[PDB]
Amino acid sequence: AXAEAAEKAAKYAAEAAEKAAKAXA
Amino acid sequence: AXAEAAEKAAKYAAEAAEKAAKAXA
Amino acid sequence: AXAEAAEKAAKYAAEAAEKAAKAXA
Amino acid sequence: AXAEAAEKAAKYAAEAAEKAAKAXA
Amino acid sequence: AXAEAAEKAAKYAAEAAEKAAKAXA
Amino acid sequence: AXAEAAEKAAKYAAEAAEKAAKAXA
Amino acid sequence: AXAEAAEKAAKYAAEAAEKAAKAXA
Amino acid sequence: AXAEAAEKAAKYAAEAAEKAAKAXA
Ligand SMILES: CCCCCCCCCCCCO[C@@H]1O[C@H](CO)[C@@H](O[C@H]2O[C@H](CO)[C@@H](O)[C@H](O)[C@H]2O)[C@H](O)[C@H]1O
Ligand SMILES: CCCCCCCCCCCCO[C@@H]1O[C@H](CO)[C@@H](O[C@H]2O[C@H](CO)[C@@H](O)[C@H](O)[C@H]2O)[C@H](O)[C@H]1O
Repeated sequence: AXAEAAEKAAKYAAEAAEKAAKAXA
Repeated sequence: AXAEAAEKAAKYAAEAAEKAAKAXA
Repeated sequence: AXAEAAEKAAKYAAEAAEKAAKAXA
Repeated sequence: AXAEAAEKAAKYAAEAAEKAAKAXA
Repeated sequence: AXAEAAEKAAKYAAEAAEKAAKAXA
Repeated sequence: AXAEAAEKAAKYAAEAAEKAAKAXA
Repeated sequence: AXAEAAEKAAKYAAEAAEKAAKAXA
Repeated sequence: AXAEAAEKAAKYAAEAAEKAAKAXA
């Protein structure tokens, strides 16, 4: 359960960062 | 470069959490 | 959409923090 | 106090994000 | 500079977890 | 176990950030 | 101590935002 | 405006944290 929650958190962050990266591309 | 670094780090963390979730199962 | 995703993330975090706070209550 | 502060911080972030999501309509 | 700041945050998190671990010991 | 796992993960993150700080220099 | 740590994080955030704002100026 | 708004919010957060640090002392 803790691992799954961490994964969800990390995926949220990765998606947010990807949006920013695309805006700078 | 900031956004790319965040994205890479976050993806790594997501993969590590996913692997832990699978191992814990 | 970015604000909506942030709201969902923050609610998830709040739910997890509240469960931890209730365990300590 | 740590868990209660975390819960308050997450709730503040959720309220801030919700207000932004409504404004951005 | 970003790596230095990230390192301090991670060290902070490590010490916070250590304090909890010691209380649980 | 939850505190110990968090401590271990944070130390790993700290080491990774340190390595990046050194590499960037 | 937690307030002090939070203050350092907030100051870091402020300076990072200032960096971006100056570049956009 | 986005960077400027983030800078203002972070400064507000830093001031709030500083006040808490001084009060806790
Ligand atoms: C309310 C929480 C708000 C957290 C906000 C985000 C993080 C802010 C970090 C502020 C600066 C932290 O400053 C950092 O503190 C940690 C914990 O004492 C110290 O780290 C200390 O513990 C770590 C972990 O065992 C050791 O690896 C290290 O050798 C030791 O000095 C760092 O040397 C210091 O640079
Ligand atoms: C890759 C990003 C990772 C971020 C991780 C989470 C935050 C970690 C914070 C680590 C410690 C930061 O250390 C903090 O740095 C900021 C930015 O230079 C400094 O703050 C500086 O800018 C602020 C904002 O204008 C001024 O109010 C302050 O007078 C000035 O000193 C703080 O005096 C220092 O205590």
